[PDB]
Amino acid sequence: AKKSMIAKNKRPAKHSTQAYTRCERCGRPHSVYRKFHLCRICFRELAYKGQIPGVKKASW
Amino acid sequence: PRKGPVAKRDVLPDPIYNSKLVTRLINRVMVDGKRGIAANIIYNSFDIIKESTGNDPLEVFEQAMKNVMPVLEVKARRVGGSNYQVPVEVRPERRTTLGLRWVVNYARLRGEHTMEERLAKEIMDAANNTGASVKKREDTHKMADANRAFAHYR
Amino acid sequence: QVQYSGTGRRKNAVARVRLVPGTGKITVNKKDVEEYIPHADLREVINQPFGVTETKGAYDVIVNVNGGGYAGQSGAIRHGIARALLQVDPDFRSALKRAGLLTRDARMVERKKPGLKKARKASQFSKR
Amino acid sequence: SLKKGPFVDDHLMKKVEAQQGAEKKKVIKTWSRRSTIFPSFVGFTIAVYDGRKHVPVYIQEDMVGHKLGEFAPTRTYR
Amino acid sequence: QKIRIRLKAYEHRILDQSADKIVETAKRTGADVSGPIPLPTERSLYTVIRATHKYKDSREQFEMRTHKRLIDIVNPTPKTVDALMKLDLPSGVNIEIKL
Amino acid sequence: GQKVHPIGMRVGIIRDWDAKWYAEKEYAEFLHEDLRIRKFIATKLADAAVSTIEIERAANRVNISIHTAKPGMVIGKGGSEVENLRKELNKLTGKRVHINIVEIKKPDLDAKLVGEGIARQLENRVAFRRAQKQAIQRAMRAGAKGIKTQVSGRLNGADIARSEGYSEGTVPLHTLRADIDYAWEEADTTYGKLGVKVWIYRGE
RNA sequence: GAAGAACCUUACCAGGUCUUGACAUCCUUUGACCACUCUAGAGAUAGAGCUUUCCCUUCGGGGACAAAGUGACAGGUGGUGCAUGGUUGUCGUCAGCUCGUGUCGUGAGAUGUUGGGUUAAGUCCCGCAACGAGCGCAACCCUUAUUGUUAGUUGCCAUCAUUUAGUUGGGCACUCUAGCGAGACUGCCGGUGACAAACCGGAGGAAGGUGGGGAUGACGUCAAAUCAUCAUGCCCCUUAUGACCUGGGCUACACACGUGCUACAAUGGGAAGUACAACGAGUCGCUAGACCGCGAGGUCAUGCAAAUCUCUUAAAGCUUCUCUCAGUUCGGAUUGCAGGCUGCAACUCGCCUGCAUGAAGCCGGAAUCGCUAGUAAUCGCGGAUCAGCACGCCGCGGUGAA
Ligand SMILES: [Zn+2]
Repeated sequence: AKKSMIAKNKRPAKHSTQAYTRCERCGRPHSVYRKFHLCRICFRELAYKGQIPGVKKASW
Repeated sequence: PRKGPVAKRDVLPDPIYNSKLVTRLINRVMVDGKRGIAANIIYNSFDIIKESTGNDPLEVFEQAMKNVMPVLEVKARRVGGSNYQVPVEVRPERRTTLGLRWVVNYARLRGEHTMEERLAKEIMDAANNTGASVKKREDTHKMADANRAFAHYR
Repeated sequence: QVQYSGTGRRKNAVARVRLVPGTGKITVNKKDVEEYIPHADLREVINQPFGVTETKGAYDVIVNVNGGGYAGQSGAIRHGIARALLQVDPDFRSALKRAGLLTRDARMVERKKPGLKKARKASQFSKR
Repeated sequence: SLKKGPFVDDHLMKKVEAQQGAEKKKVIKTWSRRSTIFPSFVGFTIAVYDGRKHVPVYIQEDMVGHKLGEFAPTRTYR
Repeated sequence: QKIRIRLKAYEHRILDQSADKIVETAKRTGADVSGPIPLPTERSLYTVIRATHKYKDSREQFEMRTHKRLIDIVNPTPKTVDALMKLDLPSGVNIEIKL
Repeated sequence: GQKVHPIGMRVGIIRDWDAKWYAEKEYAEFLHEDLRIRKFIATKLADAAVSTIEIERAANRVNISIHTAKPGMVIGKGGSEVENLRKELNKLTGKRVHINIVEIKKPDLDAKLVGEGIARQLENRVAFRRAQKQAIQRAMRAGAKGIKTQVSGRLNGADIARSEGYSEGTVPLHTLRADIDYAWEEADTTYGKLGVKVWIYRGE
């Protein structure tokens, strides 16, 4: 029930408090980094492949 | 714990009396890391010591140690599924720790309005066979030797 | 004239000790001895290297301390002074190594672990 | 706290107006959620909508401060 | 004087190799370049839980790291401006010049 | 499941990323544009089957480059397909893309190509044990220090899933002076879906 | 799962509704649409209005585009984790798990991997028909603990002057910033031990016995969890279990259980004056200063795309008075009134301020939980998602135990 909703979220909103955040390549409503427009776990998958610049592992 | 004996952490002496015993006395008053308040009310306790029947500011603490410090305690050393606790001589550092516990950790119960009359006069009282911590040791020795016969062979 | 150097560090607090032949005091951040160092009794704490080297004075002390909490930045004053007393005379380094007051406390706040309440405190877990 | 006055929608006003000199009508079908009451709205008879039912209620002059949301209890605890 | 540039990248080796190249080309036609002043190197963290449905009691994190260098130039020639506009590469660092 | 993508362990230490950017205030636009860039080689991968694409970036230019083992279909007949791919990529980009072709050597010692080939034998109903063994031998014939292999799912068109794989040579997995590779690829003949994994090791 | 439920969020309801469709690909007719004002309404929509639009012209045409026809088709957050891939818990950072060659056994197989010592460990020495190797363990990685070189602004002030003021003249001296480097390996000595591994002390040093932490999770177990991130074998729905909109609900409460916050006051409450951190964030974002307000705050405005400007002068801290043991100047829930802020809109259902109110609660049975040192205990601060909303989560720092 989301292929209509992803196209719903590409439209200009009816008013200001409707343009929420979801992921781009998937459609998750929860836990999306707005700096990256990715969810928690597609970010995790692309983080290992060296396909996101910046990000490394973090030990200190 | 399981493998061998552990180290025991000797401490630093005072900034005034140069005492490790009074330092340990401060550290069994200290709650939530507030050391300066407990240290300052213990110096206030020494000031109450010095005025009312001022004899020696530290000998009164050593006589408070005199009338409290144990020599005996039972310990549940069963062997084959029994209840034969043995009155056993105590380690000397645990002995002094039980003494500090019976002095300070019983002094919550005086209930007087001035906040260190339960401290200063309380350790004044323990110098000369008064204070209920002496009779704590008395009843501790009396419940000791209750199995003097059938436990001292182990 | 000549001045005597020294530095001391503890508990994420750093100090720059500037020892001068004086009368025996300390000025910290252009203030007095116990205006910026509050009610704490930490005088013979700081004067404990003086009790093993040049008892008790008479050298005034300049220092500009910053960072950390008050007791940690107080304890770092001890080590720039002892480093300075090593700078003056070699004949006290035995008297310092018997007394310590030279080894930096490397022990500071411990890293947490993502998954607990604290650095080692675990949450309550009901068995039944 | 609505410091710049009351709030009543303008697509609430458009059912009837000519009941000012005559005896009022009975049908007021609405949504009855957002709009508060201010004294020009006294003594009507409104079918207050509670998500399922435009429940009829008429107005007293001291049922006057709160919105139209007191009289749409959407819990059904019986 | 009328020039100071900035360096921001991710890898300090690429930073100081390109910084040594531009210091080598700095007093070529000019003079009196200031060296590679370091900068406190801002850092971020994140938090991603190691599951897809549950299990928040085990997590995972990453980091952003932004290394920053700084090279100042005092009393320059006019000839180094057209020289430095002929200097364009590498591409891993982005310069930030003023006048 | 507990293990880690090993290229996500060694990155930053003994290799780098595949996007050498440094971008503020236009970062996610280029991220979800590079996401579109990676998808477009599905036209390649049926025939050209490249392994990695390194994407560097100038001020206003796009400067990409690929690695592959098959230089035939990617260079076209006379480079005419190359400019067509530049045009079709620029139609999605609008920006000056300047593509490049770099040929890999000792091509059997990849990660993605070997797993893609054994998934190709799985997509023609060829038996999994013999294909894995001849694959790890022909990778050992290339000259290496070790290959690990594992396949899972409903094996060989059967019922409830098993998972089994074979290995030879040495493979220090838990060590950081490693320089190893890794690749995962799906597989399906018609039944369900399968998966292959593949490993090499050649010293630091 | 939920690292942010007023509408949206949504899949759950009452209603208003629609159909090659809310979304994808081709065909022709055609080619480019739109966008915006007025009326109806709760909205989807309906009826008008300005007109739409060629980016090759070799009169020959499709690329940016709509509408119509049906044709292909689309769509399912519907089922099956016991048909799946991928991913993750748990034993558990437990110390195991195997191979080649040579031997033993008629044979399945065994020995190596057993015994003595020692260790955090299949870590190492000695005897042993076994000799060697691999995946694990350890090492290489990150941070913290000293110091050399290099480079000195937006950093610091020692050699002097100034100014509220390291400000401005000046220096890179100290500090700091972070690149390249050195440094801790039983390294030396003494005892114990079969002289062997190893154990116990000493000197040196910043740390001496893997210095302190982190990342790193073998063979395998539990048909453990997941079609509701994703992909998907098979089965079912299709003028509808698919789609658009309004309003409601997941925030109920006769009850029982788990997890956290605040108290039952004198190491304390209330009033006054008075100091020292660390991490990180900032363009439609943080706010300097000023004026006014009991306040939540309101207005004019200055710096800031950053070691410079702001968040931001931290709380426990320290000194004086206070209260005098009470259900109390403890406690701070509940309830009327008055407000402030973002939101189109705080009734269902945001946060905060002020006035009036002031309940339980004086350390909690049976039982049960966490923790061996910068730890436990207490105290503040920052960030994610975010118009708005945190006693939750992630991270830092102060005081500092038995
Ligand atoms: Zn995603």
